[PDB]
Amino acid sequence: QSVLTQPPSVSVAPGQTARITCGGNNIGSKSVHWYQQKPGQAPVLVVYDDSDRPSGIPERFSGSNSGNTATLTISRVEAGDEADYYCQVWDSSSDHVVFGGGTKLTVLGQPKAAPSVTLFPPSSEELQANKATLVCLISDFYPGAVTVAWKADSSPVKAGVETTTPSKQSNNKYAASSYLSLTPEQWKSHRSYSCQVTHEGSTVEKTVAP
Amino acid sequence: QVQLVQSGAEVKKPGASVKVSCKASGYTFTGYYMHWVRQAPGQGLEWMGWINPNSGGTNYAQKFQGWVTMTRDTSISTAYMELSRLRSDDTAVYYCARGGLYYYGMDVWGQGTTVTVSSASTKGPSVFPLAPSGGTAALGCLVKDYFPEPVTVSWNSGALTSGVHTFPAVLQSSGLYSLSSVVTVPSSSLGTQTYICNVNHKPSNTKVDKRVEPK
Repeated sequence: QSVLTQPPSVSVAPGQTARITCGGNNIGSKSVHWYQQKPGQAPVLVVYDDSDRPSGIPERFSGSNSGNTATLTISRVEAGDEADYYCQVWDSSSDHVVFGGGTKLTVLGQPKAAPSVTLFPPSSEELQANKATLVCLISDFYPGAVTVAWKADSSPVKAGVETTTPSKQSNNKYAASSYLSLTPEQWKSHRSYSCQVTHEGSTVEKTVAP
Repeated sequence: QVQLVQSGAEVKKPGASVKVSCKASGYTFTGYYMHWVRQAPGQGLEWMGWINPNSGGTNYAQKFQGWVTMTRDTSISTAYMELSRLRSDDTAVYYCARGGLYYYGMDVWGQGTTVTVSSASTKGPSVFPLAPSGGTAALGCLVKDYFPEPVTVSWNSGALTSGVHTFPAVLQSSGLYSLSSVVTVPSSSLGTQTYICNVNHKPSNTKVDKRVEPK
């Protein structure tokens, strides 16, 4: 009675036309709205009342609604159209607002970028303070999946490793960071430690020594 | 311009309550229904409920009815949402949105309020300079073991903005956060130019400046 279904993901070549559906019982007689949400920003209304665009939304965004399916259609897709898209209705027979589960839109064809790795050793100040942190900074990579592995003298370390999940940068590539923690004796006891970053089958390593 | 400005990020212990605010400007605050929608990390938009700013009447999605309370102050064009008996799962970003006088969607959204539910205590950061190891160099700052989010990092009191990359913080196992800021600078500048990362952690009333010098 009150469920809106969307394909969970849609992917499309640049310059092509994308289509995202919103299924619902008699949705064609209801009034459907669409929202675009890019990572870390607030949702933006891109289409309302089935097919009107708010001012500032280009015509590539159009909408439709008939029978049990509403459709958001994005013409001439750009990489900047990558986002989550939600459809929405007011259900008159309950006075609830209902969102669809959301569609991931992927624009295929962006090129691969290997990450840049920067690695800092503990400073003398941390050491005098019982901290010692190894800091691995990973930036400018695409796509956004990566594995980070720490080594101490060619031996794997898993204890004391804290790693972020990747996030989009402003340049639309990704970043992530890994911190290793160790005692000053642990730091002073090895020849080296290593931050080893693998991305799309390739591994980039940086190493630091006391 | 029409605008919705929400209160700052809050942190609360499980079982406690939080009250979030939504300040509207640039239109007649009492003409449109106000909605609240939640987005837990990595989740979709979830409609919570609406309030009539003019009359005060409320209507709630089944999931949110009862432990969510919507109110408003006409005075400062501010809407309020309260969550009671908080649970760890309630950690999310909360949005208020304008919609409905006759509903044309939610055309205006606040910037979102982060509510974190946790038992950790407010803790100011220890700040450490990351000295640099050619054409360019990467010098940085380590903001370690703090709670809660967020912290602010600027370089040279704002004079340095180009080449500044401040990474999203990591939530360690300890319960505490850590984040690094790195700035790319020319290698000829070291020994000649002063580099200072300004760190501010409002929740613990901590302001710290650190000179980052070559090794």
